[PDB]
Amino acid sequence: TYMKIADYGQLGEYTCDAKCDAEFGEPGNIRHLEGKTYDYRGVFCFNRKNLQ
Amino acid sequence: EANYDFLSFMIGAAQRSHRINRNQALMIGKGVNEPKGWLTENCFPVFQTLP
Amino acid sequence: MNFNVGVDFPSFIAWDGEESFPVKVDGFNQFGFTFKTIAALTAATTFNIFYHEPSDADPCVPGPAIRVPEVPFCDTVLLSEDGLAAVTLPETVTPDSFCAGTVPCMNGQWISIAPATGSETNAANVQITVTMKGATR
Amino acid sequence: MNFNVGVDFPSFIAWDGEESFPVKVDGFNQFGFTFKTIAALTAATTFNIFYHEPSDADPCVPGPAIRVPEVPFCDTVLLSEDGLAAVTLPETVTPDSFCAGTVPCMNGQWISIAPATGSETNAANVQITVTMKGATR
Amino acid sequence: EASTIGPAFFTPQVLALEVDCNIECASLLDLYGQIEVSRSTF
Amino acid sequence: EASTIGPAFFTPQVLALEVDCNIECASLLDLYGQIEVSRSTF
Amino acid sequence: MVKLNCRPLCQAPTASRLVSPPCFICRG
Amino acid sequence: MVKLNCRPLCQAPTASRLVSPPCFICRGVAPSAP
Amino acid sequence: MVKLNCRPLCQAPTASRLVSPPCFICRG
Repeated sequence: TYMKIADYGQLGEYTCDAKCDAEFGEPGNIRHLEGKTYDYRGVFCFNRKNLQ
Repeated sequence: EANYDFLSFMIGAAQRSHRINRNQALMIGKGVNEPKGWLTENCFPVFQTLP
Repeated sequence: MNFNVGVDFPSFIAWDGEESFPVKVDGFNQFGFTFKTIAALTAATTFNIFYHEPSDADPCVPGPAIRVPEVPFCDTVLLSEDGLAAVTLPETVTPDSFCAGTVPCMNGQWISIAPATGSETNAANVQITVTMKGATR
Repeated sequence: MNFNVGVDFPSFIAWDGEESFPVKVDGFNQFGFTFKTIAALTAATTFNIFYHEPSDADPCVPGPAIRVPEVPFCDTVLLSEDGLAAVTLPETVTPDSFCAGTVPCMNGQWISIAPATGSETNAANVQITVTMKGATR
Repeated sequence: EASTIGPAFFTPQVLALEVDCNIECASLLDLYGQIEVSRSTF
Repeated sequence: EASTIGPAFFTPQVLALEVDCNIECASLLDLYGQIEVSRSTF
Repeated sequence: MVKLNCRPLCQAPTASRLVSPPCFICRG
Repeated sequence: MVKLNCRPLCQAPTASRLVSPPCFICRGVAPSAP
Repeated sequence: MVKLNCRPLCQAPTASRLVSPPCFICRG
């Protein structure tokens, strides 16, 4: 399991005088992720003599 | 709780949002409530190519 | 304090008693069913399992309905006749009690459940649903 | 190697598009919804959230449906004009994308979702299920 | 923000109890006449 | 047995990476003339 | 090969009488 | 107060063209004819 | 269980055109 910062988000910008609209802005995500692993698993067989 | 430290993420995602926003303002900021950027003030002598 | 656990284990419908709905299991890597009864059954109810492939024309719509094969698990015996997976909700399972099964080997990208023939009479009282486990985007 | 993720996060149907269902949340301690649309919506749809209480006739059957109050955190500014929690699927949610959410405080033993008035003909195109978390007993 | 963000962020402290809740009997063994054989038929 | 017993007996290896992939832009704030100031309206 | 594991959701109470040895009574 | 959270199940690709400047023309050649 | 082994007798002659970039022509 790892983590992925999706985005950061804005924080209310540059008001010279109070109009009180962009107070909190919006934050981003962190998006926990996962992932597995795989495997081959083969076989083979000779008898005894065609090998000897 | 919440093993991922959130506060440091917001303190990090506020200086960042500030940094690019100040950079954006000093260029095209329009007068009121934002510094007058040199791209919008347009008193630099401007040269334009020919077709 | 309850967590918004819809992200990180979402759940979708797979059989509402009248229609199957393919659920996409590509974006996730683990999934399972959670059966649930709505009224007393009449006899044993059997469901088939199907897996789909990305359609030939559009790559984000499911293709046809292929039936997933079944694998033993080192101590099997029943060994369903035509080597094909199936789940049997046992008779005398009351409501307010859920059962949860899962196919071991995943294949395809859409999985689906359908009421096996001869058992679609009292199958309108079951409602299967799926829940995945862990995004891998 | 996928697990029987059914037990340990089971899930049930809470709104199949035609009728609601009460789902018991006593045995568990945390829960959330996973909305999902089946066809493109036409306008913003709003659902109401309801909690039940154990009926006096039988403590294993939900009583009448009360409406869960609304809890603001700090950032809330809308307050939904009613003090009664409700969800609202925004317009432009393509039917291959789910949305998750949950109430910050449970109360009672059951939980239910139903389409609020006005958006009762679009809700026929959405699906809402509930998945819980670790079992207390 | 507050708990509207996933359930993989809060790690639950795993405590170390284990309820058993099952039940055995007593044993009538020591009362019985103890004896020890070595073949399979006596 | 396994693969049919909950999804909580198996604890994933929490590896220590954190993918970011988010470009800022490019800095342009060291060219300009810098002047520290005091109470506004200089 | 799917194997299910069901479990009830709501329990039921458990009431039972506690009858005790009766009033001593002579067998005659 | 429910705050939703939405992801898309299948992301889409995104193509674009790569226009590059044209070979030189010049604004009037000296030896020429009307 | 017969194990078929198969080889070809005559290999067909090949001939591949060694095409190369055409001469530079402006887009316009």
